[PDB]
Amino acid sequence: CGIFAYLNYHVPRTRREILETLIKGLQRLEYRGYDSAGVGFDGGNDKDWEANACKIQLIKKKGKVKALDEEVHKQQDMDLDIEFDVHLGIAHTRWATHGEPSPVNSHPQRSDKNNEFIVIHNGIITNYKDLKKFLESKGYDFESETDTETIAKLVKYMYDNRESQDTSFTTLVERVIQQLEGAFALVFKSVHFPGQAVGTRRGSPLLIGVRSEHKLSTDHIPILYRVDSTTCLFPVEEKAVEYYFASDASAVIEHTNRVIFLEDDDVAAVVDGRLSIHRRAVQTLQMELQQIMKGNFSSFMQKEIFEQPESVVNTMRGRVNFDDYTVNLGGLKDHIKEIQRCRRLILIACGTSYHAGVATRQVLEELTELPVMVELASDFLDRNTPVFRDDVCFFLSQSGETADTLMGLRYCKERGALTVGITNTVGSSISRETDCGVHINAGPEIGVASTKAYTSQFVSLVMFALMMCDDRISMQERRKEIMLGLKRLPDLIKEVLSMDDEIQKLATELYHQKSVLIMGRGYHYATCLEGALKIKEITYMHSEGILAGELKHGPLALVDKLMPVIMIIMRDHTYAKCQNALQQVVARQGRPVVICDKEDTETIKNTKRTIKVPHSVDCLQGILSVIPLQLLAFHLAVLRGYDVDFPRNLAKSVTVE
Amino acid sequence: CGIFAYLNYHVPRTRREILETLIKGLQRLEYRGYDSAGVGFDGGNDKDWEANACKIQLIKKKGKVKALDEEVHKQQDMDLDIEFDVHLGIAHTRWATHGEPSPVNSHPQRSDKNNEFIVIHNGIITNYKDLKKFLESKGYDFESETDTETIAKLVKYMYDNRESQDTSFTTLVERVIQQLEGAFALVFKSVHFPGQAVGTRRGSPLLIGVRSEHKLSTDHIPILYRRVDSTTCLFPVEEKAVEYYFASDASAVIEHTNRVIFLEDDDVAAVVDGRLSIHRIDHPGRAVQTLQMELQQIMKGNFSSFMQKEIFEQPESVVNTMRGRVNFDDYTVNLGGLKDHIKEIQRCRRLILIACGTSYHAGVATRQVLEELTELPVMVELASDFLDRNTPVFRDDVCFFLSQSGETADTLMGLRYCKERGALTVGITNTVGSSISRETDCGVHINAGPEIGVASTKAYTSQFVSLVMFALMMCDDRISMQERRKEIMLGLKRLPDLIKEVLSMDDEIQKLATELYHQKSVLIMGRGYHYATCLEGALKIKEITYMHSEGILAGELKHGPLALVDKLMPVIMIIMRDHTYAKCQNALQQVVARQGRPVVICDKEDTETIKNTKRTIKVPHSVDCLQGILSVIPLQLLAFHLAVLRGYDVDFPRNLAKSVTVE
Ligand SMILES: O=C[C@H](O)[C@@H](O)[C@H](O)[C@H](O)COP(=O)(O)O
Ligand SMILES: O=C[C@H](O)[C@@H](O)[C@H](O)[C@H](O)COP(=O)(O)O
Ligand SMILES: N[C@@H](CCC(=O)O)C(=O)O
Repeated sequence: CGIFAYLNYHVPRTRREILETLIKGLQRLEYRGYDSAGVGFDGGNDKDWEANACKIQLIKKKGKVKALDEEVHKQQDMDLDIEFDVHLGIAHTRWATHGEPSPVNSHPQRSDKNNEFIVIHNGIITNYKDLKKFLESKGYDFESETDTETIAKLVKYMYDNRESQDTSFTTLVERVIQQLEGAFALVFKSVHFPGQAVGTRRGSPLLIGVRSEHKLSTDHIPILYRVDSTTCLFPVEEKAVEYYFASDASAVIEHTNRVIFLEDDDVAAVVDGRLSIHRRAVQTLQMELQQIMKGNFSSFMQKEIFEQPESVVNTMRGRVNFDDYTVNLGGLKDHIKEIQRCRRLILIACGTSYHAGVATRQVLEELTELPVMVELASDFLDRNTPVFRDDVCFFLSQSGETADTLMGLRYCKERGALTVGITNTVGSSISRETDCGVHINAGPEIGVASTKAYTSQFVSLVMFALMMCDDRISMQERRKEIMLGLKRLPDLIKEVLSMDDEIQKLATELYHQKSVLIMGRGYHYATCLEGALKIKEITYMHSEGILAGELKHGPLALVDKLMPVIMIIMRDHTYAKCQNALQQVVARQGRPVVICDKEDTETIKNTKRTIKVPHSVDCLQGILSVIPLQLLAFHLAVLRGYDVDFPRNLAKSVTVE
Repeated sequence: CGIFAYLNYHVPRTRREILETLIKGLQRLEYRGYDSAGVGFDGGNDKDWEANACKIQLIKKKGKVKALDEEVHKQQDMDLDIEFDVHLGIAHTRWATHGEPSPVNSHPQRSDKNNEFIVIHNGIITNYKDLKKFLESKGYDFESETDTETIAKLVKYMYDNRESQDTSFTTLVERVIQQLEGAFALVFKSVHFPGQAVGTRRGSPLLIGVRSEHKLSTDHIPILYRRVDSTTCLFPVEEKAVEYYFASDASAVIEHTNRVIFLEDDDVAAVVDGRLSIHRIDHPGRAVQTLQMELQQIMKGNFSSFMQKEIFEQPESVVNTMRGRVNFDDYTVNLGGLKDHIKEIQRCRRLILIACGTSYHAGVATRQVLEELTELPVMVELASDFLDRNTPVFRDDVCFFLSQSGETADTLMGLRYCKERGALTVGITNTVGSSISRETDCGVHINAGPEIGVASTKAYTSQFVSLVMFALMMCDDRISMQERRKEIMLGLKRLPDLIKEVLSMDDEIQKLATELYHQKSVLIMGRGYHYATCLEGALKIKEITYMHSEGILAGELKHGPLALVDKLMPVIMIIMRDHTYAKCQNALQQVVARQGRPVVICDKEDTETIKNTKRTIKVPHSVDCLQGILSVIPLQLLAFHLAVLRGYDVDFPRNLAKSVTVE
């Protein structure tokens, strides 16, 4: 889900400039949820903007943001020309994991049939059922099935039983969160508090951006405890200021790079155009707009695939020195010594991030000599897996906010393990709560299906492995071999990308099929698993990854001349075993596509369809073998008329149950 | 693929009776699959059996054993009434590897046009190219494309170049195997050694059964290295009469006798003058042991298929797995196979379960309760990937090897890998005498009875129960776990009747089969204790029905796989009453929200889901760590019924190896 609100204080904006700012903000957040959207602004058509802050208009519609963008426009009642000197507008895109994605369930929610309080919520309230029964007895009627509505009907209940006639908007929100259980990121708007916003979070991201041509009164807002000119953030001499509430930074970078990342239970409140926190550091974001633009590509997923030569280079920047063959991950300098005294490595993650652990498990075992265990986070938790004080637990999460991965982290901390975060988002929960960690530095990933995150995690774990063995004489040559492979890896990725048209042709032969089996073993077990997941996610074909050594134990019965098959056969120590699996497939009349090395003349002669990739080091070849399957999934989705950036039934980053 | 030989020594038998015994032997060996079969026996119609010992007749044919039987009795020149006081007959079913199926490529292979030496073979001789060239240069002409013919020609080469006129049959065979490379089980017969048999193996099972109405000299045959007298071989004491049965599977011997000798690699067993000695190039020896197998255990009975039998007899196979091991009277578990090692095992620091296919799923299905009751790290590894990665193993690891057959190559090689690194090894097998049961430090026979069906059904549930019993042993000294142990053991007490209850819903499963009859895919979703149920059911439906069933971990749906859900994709979800119930309900709401209309396997009393879901398979509730046995059986039956509807033969393997090398 996504949160975005635009508060222009004494910065005249017409009702069109505002709605186009809310929609544009949701477009920056759409990748976090695109099942429905909605906006909440001030209604009325009075020239004097002051007489309009008592009327709240809600425009909510099912579908992506573009469905709401048209619903907002071509309306017969809203006059888009009213100039507002002060105005607050809130917006929200929803990932409807439950129920119907109807406008009634979309946000902003309301507290009554006159819109006295409207709230946009990211998260879950684990006790909304109890809150629902309490509010219904007092005389409140519910309309939607969402847990967010209980937050709107409750902020009004605290307002209908206040002690003084002018209790601050903060005090009302404070009494609400004290009754809410679970995680949430909230942004309130009320007719009684015109222009005033309140932003509180608990286990969910929520920052506040600020723009103003004038100087700001401070760069460290002091948190308060139940508010003068030496306490609030505001322009000194004048009042011109623009705020940007948002659950992510991509929705604010376009307007400003000065945000204030809140913290759990911090109740921010903009009053009279002054930001004050209740219960900070105005900082510059280290992000360029170009990082979240498609550039000259028609989709984010395509950009992020073809930019892997660059994102791989950025992952190694300032960390790999090829002149002297040294590896230094600054994030682990203070802990690498104690990590080596531990006795087991555990990798915990979900989805594609879990595959990154599978793809590097073997080389981690080789260079550390430690037992390495790779766990799906959801099953890790279900089994109450045993963890000990001398375990080193890695948590792979591009977003750094995945629910199951994050709960596994707190589980391992409680048991005394040493925790390490491999993330792509700075300031994320997983990056903060681990003892140490590494930012893979692949840049923002906007596509729902992870591509560069996978290859960057891959490289990051290999660099860690290289540190763990830099004192072993017997492993020096093996280290050099791997590092030379990394030096040559960016260009070899470019070579794979130059086969784009040859992949697209093979896709024209498969798009009509219902299933495809992707078979590999050893280093390329993860490759066939990740490729199957990618084809599932964006093409909707029933693709499954099968461990090649397991074919003879049952799954081979499914192969006939009609079943499409993709096999991975690389020139490593399992080559002969992979050739035997291939012969078993052919015996069953299978006609597979084989991803193989360019020099594998034997395979190239005896197979019609081959995808010939350049040879790298055996423990890096998985990066080159997966890219064709990224490209194949892309072209298949295009051939089938589907969107590669907005696959049905889900969104990016699972931060709730 | 199947070997059987019958040696009657001073037990008079007619030619008919001998041939009927050979045919019947091969019939017990068909379930493994084959493409041709043949028999070898003494020819000639001289009423005095002593003179017919120099004429070996062969009858080999491509096709089923039944066709071979018709060919046997369809011989106008053969008199089936001659009585033989001494005779050796050999039989074989072939699964072609070298040379296409044909009469010439069928066994027994011969050494010359006069059949001076014949041999039956299971396996592959790797160096059969080099051996064939050598024998050709010495003046031996080959007539088949099989690697086996090199064996028959080579033994005649050793005989032709023997140093003394009375070199033993054993010595010749020893010289043969010392030149062979690969895997083999062999039985030899020759006109120069009438009435004698030689059997040897390397990487392929070979056993010998024995029957006699007289007392036998010993029950422990001592090995002889390079004197054969009355103190070194097996024989009836006061009389000569005795019968011997060579076989590659005990299923072909059990109806005649339950006293067997399992041979080991590079053993050369010889019967000379009705006495059995074991040669090999304190004192080591081979035991004559008693098998608890019965002919009834390998017969369909009233069932129409072995798959159906082995599914519906699971209430009895579970009981057999627990017999003598669980005392419900006082809530105690005792696996006698671990008595001399349970102490060491409890001092180790990690459990590793290594297996393939459904046996691997048995480890996944019990990983959680093993972690709970042992409190040790439990790692479950697919044997093939375990080997590819050179996984780290240590002297304080306990490694379990799960294998119904006890012969799977990758599992066996994983075992030898762990033994070299000093780990304590444990075999969980269902086949006495198998390689994995022998080479492990200790083990448990799951005692489910032989599995004749192509797919693993009772083996999976018996492995399941066996690992639960081991877990119950590991925590028997913990005061805090007494209640939990009792709960689990009262679940085992009630499990046989709960299985019958599930099997009584067969009709409901058939209705589900008709719904999926025309479907090409189905997703099976579950988590926790029922992750293994999803994987195992998905594999069954793939293996038996040949449709694309896939197991999906429910907690992973929102990470990608949920994109496959729509109004057309068939989905089966498992929702049981355990600690993951709420999370499973959540996954169900996620599927329905995207137009999915899944079939739900749930508890009989889950009134909420039964009402909100159209088709539900309602199984009885049991302990959470045992429910996996009840939830997998409906998927066993579904695979069975779908296959029948589609006209498939569930007892037909299909899954063949690589193509035949014609050369
Ligand atoms: O293509 C699939 C997605 O990339 C998905 O599998 C993702 O990896 C997880 O849903 C969360 O992983 P992160 O925590 O790294 O975002
Ligand atoms: O339906 C499953 C098959 O029976 C197969 O997957 C089997 O489980 C493996 O081939 C391992 O065999 P073993 O258990 O005999 O080692
Ligand atoms: N390799 C031998 C025997 C194969 C077997 O049945 O095991 C052949 O093909 O004739």
